[PDB]
Amino acid sequence: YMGWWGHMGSPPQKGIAGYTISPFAARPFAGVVHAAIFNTFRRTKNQALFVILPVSFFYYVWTQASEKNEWLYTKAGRHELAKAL
Amino acid sequence: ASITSVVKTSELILKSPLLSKIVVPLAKTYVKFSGYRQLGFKMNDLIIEETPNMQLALRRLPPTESYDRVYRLIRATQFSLSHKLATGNDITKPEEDDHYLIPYILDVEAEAFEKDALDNLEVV
Amino acid sequence: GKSTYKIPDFTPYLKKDRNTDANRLFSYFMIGSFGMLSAAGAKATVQDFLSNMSASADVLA
Amino acid sequence: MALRKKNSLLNMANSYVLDSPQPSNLNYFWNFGSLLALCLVIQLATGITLAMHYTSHASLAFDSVEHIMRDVNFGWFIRYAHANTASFFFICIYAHMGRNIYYGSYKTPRVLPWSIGVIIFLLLIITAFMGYVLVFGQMSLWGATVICNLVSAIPWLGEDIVHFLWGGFSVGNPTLQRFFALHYLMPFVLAVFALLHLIALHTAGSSNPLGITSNVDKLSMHPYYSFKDLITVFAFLLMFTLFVFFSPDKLGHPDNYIPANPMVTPASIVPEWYLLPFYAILRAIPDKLGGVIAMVAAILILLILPIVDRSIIRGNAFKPISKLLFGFFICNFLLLGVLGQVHIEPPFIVLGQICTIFYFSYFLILLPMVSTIENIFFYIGSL
Amino acid sequence: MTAAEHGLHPAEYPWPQNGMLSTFDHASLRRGYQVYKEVCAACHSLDRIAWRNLVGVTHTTDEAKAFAEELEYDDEPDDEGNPRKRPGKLADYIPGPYPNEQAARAANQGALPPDLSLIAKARHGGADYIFALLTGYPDEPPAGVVLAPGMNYNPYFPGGGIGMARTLFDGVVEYEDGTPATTSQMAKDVAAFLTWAAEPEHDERKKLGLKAIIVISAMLGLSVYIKKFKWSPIKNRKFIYNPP
Amino acid sequence: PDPAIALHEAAAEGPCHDFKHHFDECVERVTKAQEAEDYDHAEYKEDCVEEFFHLQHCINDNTADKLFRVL
Amino acid sequence: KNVIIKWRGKPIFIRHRTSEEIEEANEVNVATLRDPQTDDERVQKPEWLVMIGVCTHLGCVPIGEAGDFGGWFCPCHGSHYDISGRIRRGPAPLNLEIPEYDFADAETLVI
Amino acid sequence: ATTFYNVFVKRNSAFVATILASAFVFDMTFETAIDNFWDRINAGKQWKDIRHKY
Ligand code: HEC
Ligand code: HEM
Ligand code: HEM
Ligand SMILES: CCCCCCCCCCCCO[C@@H]1O[C@H](CO)[C@@H](O[C@H]2O[C@H](CO)[C@@H](O)[C@H](O)[C@H]2O)[C@H](O)[C@H]1O
Ligand SMILES: CCCCCCCCCCCCO[C@@H]1O[C@H](CO)[C@@H](O[C@H]2O[C@H](CO)[C@@H](O)[C@H](O)[C@H]2O)[C@H](O)[C@H]1O
Ligand code: FES
Repeated sequence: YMGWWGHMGSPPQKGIAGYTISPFAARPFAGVVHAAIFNTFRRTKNQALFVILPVSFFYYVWTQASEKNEWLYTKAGRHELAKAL
Repeated sequence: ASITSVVKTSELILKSPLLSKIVVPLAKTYVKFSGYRQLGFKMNDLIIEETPNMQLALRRLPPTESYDRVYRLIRATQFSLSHKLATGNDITKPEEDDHYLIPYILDVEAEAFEKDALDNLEVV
Repeated sequence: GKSTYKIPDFTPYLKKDRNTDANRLFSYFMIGSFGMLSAAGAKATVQDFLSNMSASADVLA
Repeated sequence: MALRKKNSLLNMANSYVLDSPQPSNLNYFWNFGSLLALCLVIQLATGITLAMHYTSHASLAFDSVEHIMRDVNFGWFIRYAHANTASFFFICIYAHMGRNIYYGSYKTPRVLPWSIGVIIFLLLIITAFMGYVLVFGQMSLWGATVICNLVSAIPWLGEDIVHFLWGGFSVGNPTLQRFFALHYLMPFVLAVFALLHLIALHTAGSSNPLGITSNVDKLSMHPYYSFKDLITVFAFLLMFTLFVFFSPDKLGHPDNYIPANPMVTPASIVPEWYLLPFYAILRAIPDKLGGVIAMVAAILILLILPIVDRSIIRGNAFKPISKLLFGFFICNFLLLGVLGQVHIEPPFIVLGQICTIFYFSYFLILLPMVSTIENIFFYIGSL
Repeated sequence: MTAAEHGLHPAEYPWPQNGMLSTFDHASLRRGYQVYKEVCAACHSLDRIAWRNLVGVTHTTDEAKAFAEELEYDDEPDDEGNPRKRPGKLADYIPGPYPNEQAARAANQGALPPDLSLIAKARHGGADYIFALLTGYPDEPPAGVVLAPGMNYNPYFPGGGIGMARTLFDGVVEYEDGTPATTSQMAKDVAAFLTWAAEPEHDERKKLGLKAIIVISAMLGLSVYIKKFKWSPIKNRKFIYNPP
Repeated sequence: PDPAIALHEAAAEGPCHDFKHHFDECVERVTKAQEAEDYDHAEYKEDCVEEFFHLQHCINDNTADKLFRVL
Repeated sequence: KNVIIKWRGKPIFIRHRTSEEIEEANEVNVATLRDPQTDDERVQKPEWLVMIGVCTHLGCVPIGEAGDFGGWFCPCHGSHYDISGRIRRGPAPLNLEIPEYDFADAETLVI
Repeated sequence: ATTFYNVFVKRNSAFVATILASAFVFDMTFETAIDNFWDRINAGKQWKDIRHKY
């Protein structure tokens, strides 16, 4: 499913003109400040829920479990611990 | 999964009034959040092509559809590497999201599946 | 949108002094600095690392 | 014809590192493969050097590691580099595997590189486990004891196999000397399998973050990905530097600075952090043999992703529900890791069982269901 | 587990060596050696440290040779093959108080005092644990605690009952530099010294780390410039499509 | 004398007073309970380790930096 | 008293059980025991409990005299063994194994 | 700039020679600079600072 240069396995290409300029002719950091602020904000905003929801859920689960475990091994949690074992 | 399967199940749902009433609105939001249209793709451009059946379907595309698909893949690749989204006329509008490939792959698979059945026939 | 002789707009990126020796020299100063720190880092790495094979402190004692 | 293409030896290198046609849109998660190659080279260089100063005999092993720390020139660096790079190796391998799962790298036509990849992961685990025993501190001994006793669960022959592995009736000198020889060997085997999975990949080429063909738009591996790899190499080296020079023992267990004592058992015996999720899975099943099977299955089940993923589309970039499910799967994998090092106490016992069920149900139920439904939403939603 | 079963967690004290760019205070190391020698060494060995190791850290060559030369070590047998002793040399290891574990346990009501050469790495907490333990013996155990015979209450020690009694009291040592030898001062110095014993490369390591950080950071910056430079023709590429 | 003695006393009377009182009350209870007969044949014998830990943790938080400053 | 003899790297617990200890062990109804056994099956001589002092759970060494059945307590995952060294509470499945031991003399046993 | 390019950069042999010579200089000067800075931030603490008492 992959060939090599000159016969890569693309369907025939026609009608596309491609243009670019030399690395020496370009400013490599053109538009960096806009990208760093606005582009990163856009990209992060659009993915934020997919990270926040599972992280926040599993952190909550852990927090509840670790707090209960801590409480069961205090004096106050003696009776509840006895039942739990 | 085969395109045939996907198309048949979808048709069962679209038939049932109840089912369509609840599934079609969900499917439309799913497609909006999917966001492939914001890279100028049509849905069919995303289907896995590294299979004999799909390579045969792609070879049967009319030349113009084939040349346009090549351009959309190259354009989407350039948006991907630049970390940009399409703007203006590069965004695929819902009316441009046509199933150009589905009829070809359904014909390729119809023959492939008939061949499998007929390879297992038993003279009665 | 149709004519291929109308080059797309590259003015946001093009440098005015692109053909000058100063322009090239700057980029080679970056490449050269990088090559220089990589040479100095490799030398330090190799020297410190290979010294493990010289007599250890207990042997020199 | 250029020499790099004409000469058969040069042309092999050329095909992999120079003219190799790559997608033009690989993101930074395609850099973990070269970081894994870097870790492997660091482990070979530091590992062979430690072998020049280490003594595998149980009467001398722990002290030979102290001699490395104290007397050998830069021995502290070589030792800490080797110990911390073992952790970085697992961070990079988890990132590389997570990349592969998110982007559908296991789908046709890349089933073979993925399947050999699963074996590479098993060899890395074995390599790292045997290397940790070589220190012969308390965690070395007691971790070897607990893990090697799991083999006793194999029906009929298990006990015999354990004595055969140990070369005696408990973990001792024979076991340490054999772990040294195998720990030296296993990285060479691992390098061969790493090469095999790349040769297998070369038939399809790299996948890319959009999941589409890149045959329409290829870039040479060099100079583009060579220079992009340098960025993550230097980022990796900065993290390496912070641990090796400023906090060399953050990732370790203090009990491994106590010489192995078969009489006294340490307070808690846990594996190294990177094995903790598998250890939690094992604890979840109460039966010994059940637990061992589950633990092995948790790795071998990766082999069925090519089947249970029913999507007509490769990868998660455009699949919001799959992306949410993947997020929950990854976070659950981290919670299993945490539960691997808590005490066997309420309420962590039950929580570990629920997380284990979620781990397996991802492969067996959720991914097949979600991928089926998303196929239908793409079709109906775009009509 | 109960908090008692874990032991109380020691405070984070501001040690001189805390700090990416900070060495040990060598005057504290020297004072800590003196506490080791006059208090701890009665029960605890320091077997991984040789006399040569003190030199240029805490002592001059001559001071360390003097310490070595005061001791007798086993020599090679004489010509009739009879055992002989010799004076110590810088290459010799600091000798321990007991010939074997059995003798050590017999002298300490069954408890075995560990070797202290790696203790700062072999316990969670390091210097803070050593300082907290040495200074954390309450006059009276909390009401209700039943100590096993030969045990002393110390909340930092897991389970609370440690076989080592309190040993540091104001003025058990007379420091040679005139520092007031309070319990706190002696515990701080000996904890510093033991941390050095566990990780004697510490000072060199952190300086080499500073050089590495600087070089690697500059290389990271330059690698970003170079990558962007080389990739700009790809990032800047534009297309005109005229459908055939 | 040991600077810690003064610093610890000050921290107990001051910022850690609530915990000091909890420990004190615990001790009173336990000692009184030990005084009562058939204590040796009791199921649950209370200690004061927990309260002690809360107090010491508090004293250490208010003292650690101050103590090392005067050594 | 309970001794710990190293034997093939494993600890051997040898307890010189008193009369009343033997009695305490012979009480527990065999019925309610993960691993149902009576002391007579375990010891060949009631005054010599000889066991392989490796916990049957994972393979830590139980601390003797501790427990809740006042025999042996594995600190690792909290499993409690008896005066017979039978498992009573915690994750451990089996009673502490008995090595093959023979009393050559009445004052010496071989293991 | 043209002169500098022509002498040190145009020929790769000259460029590599310049890079290696600079690496040699950097290595020696950086060593000395770090040593002095390290000694200033850790003043009074190192053996070299207390050695004179003994
Ligand atoms: C005369 C006996 C004796 C003296 C003096 C003594 N120790 Fe100990 N020490 C012990 C014994 C016995 C133990 C073992 C206690 C136990 O495990 O129950 C011990 C344990 C320790 C431990 C380890 C506790 C643990 O976490 O396992 C440290 C650290 C320690 N001593 C440091 C010192 C320092 C520092 C000094 C003096 C400046 C010192 N000791 C003086 C007898 C002594
Ligand atoms: C994938 C490659 C490797 C991995 C993941 C790996 C992992 C490890 C680990 C985790 C340790 C324990 C480290 C410690 O805490 O001190 C170790 C020790 C060791 N490894 Fe490796 N290792 C690898 C390759 C090698 C190789 C190729 C050698 C060649 C002999 C080797 C020789 C050693 C030696 C001698 C030790 C013991 C000395 C010590 O602990 O530092 N390793 N290894
Ligand atoms: C020593 C460990 C490994 C090394 C050195 C290594 C190296 C690489 C490299 C260099 C690539 C090509 C570049 C990239 O995509 O990052 C790659 C691709 C791949 N690796 Fe690995 N790898 C290792 C372990 C693994 C493991 C454990 C798996 C799977 C469980 C795996 C599965 C893959 C797959 C499927 C690809 C193709 C991904 C794609 O480009 O779409 N590898 N590997
Ligand atoms: C193909 C490569 C050519 C051969 C490679 C050469 C191998 C060995 C070269 C020298 C190794 C030892 O060379 C020696 O290195 C160490 C650093 O590691 C230096 O030592 C210097 O730094 C170290 C720590 O970085 C300090 O402990 C030391 O006090 C200081 O003098 C010596 O100044 C140098 O004399
Ligand atoms: C990764 C480190 C660099 C060392 C190289 C890795 C060693 C593995 C190489 C041996 C495996 C054989 O590798 C195989 O070689 C040939 C030529 O070399 C490649 O062949 C490819 O390139 C050549 C020209 O470059 C074309 O003739 C051919 O059409 C194309 O398929 C295969 O795609 C590759 O799979
Ligand atoms: S190992 Fe004995 S209780 Fe788990």
